Amino acid sequence: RITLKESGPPLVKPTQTLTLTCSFSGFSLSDFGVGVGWIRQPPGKALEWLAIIYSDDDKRYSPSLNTRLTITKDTSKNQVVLVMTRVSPVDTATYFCAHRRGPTARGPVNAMDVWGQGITVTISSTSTKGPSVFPLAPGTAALGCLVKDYFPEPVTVSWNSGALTSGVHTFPAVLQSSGLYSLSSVVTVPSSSLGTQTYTCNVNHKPSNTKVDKRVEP
Amino acid sequence: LELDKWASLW
Amino acid sequence: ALQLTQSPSSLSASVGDRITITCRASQGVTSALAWYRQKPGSPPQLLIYDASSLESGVPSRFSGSGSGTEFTLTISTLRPEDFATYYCQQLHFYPHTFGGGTRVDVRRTVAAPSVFIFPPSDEQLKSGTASVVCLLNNFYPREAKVQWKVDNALQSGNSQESVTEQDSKDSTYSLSSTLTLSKADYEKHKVYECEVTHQGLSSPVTKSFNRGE
Repeated sequence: RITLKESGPPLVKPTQTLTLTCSFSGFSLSDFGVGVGWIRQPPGKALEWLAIIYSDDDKRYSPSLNTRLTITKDTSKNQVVLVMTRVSPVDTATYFCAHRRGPTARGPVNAMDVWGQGITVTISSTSTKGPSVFPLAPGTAALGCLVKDYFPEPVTVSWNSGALTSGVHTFPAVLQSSGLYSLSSVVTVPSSSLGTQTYTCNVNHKPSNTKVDKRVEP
Repeated sequence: LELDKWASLW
Repeated sequence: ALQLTQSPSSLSASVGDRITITCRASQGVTSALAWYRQKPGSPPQLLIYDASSLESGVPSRFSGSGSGTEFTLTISTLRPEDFATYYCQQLHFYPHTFGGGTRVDVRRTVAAPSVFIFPPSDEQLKSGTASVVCLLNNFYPREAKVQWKVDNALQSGNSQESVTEQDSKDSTYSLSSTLTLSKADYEKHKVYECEVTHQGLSSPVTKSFNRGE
């Protein structure tokens, strides 16, 4: 029935301007009291209210981001637009637009009932770049690979070309201060096998067309 | 704090 | 601003449990409070609107109550689909505030982490940087503390970490922390230690290594 979808650039540069669009269907902004809001969520953080715009063009922004946000609507297109200025790495998050019911049957406006998938936007001054893969050298022993300085996500890691899966922990990459990513992948094994079994992480960063096979040992 | 668009209806 | 405090921020439970969680508001928001369930990777999903009204299409197990400053969300019987993060939102005042969230995970016996420390590779040392990493493997509960020490000096502002999601078979978590130093600094010091604090450990455990040896 009601569906919303966010669109825009997944990669924006610090200081540059971020423009997002919310395309919807199953409802129109001419319906009395209808609203469409924007909510963002930094990776691993809580939801943060951004702004709301209604049928009559009534608008409200989050006080903290007020001089940086501008919200508009185009009824001819069933689209709502959010423009955020001078973005920084801290604006890296997932942006969602949502629908808010209008008065019919009163209480149902007290909520945002339908949300869009959300769109992931990353703020970095960095350019595409393959990763460098370093060893994490080792009864239970642990070993791994540090996949460093790559951009942008994602990267894929497997062990022994897929043959090794149990005990594997590929962690979530972290966006470093340099604007580049860094992630580690570890696998826990029996010490006894450290001398007879080989352990190679297979790293693939398609964005840069970079593949690396890293043999790891004591 | 300013009130939401529908506060007045309750 | 209107503060919405969610309690408890984190919570462990099992399938079939009955849990209730709260959301406190600094000022009265009448009945204008909504509740959502958000599964990892998916957008928020409305459960309760107007504080007590069950949103059409939502399981009868969910319920809500409260008015003014106190509000609760109750799950009569917890299902697998319910291990997620929950949020409340008041839409009585502008701006529309969201709570910090309540994280609900699968409960298992307390498991202390297996700690390993990894020195920087010689190949990386040339790039001009030294990354030493600390692995906290398969622990429970989720909270853990990693403190880095170089020649007994507490390190601050030069590390980053990430946690994996709760394992689907053993319900544990795993954490990774990276201490980043300049090659110069790295060579200027001797002991590199990673001290881990975790409820499954009677006393903080320290894994370390000496740069040359």
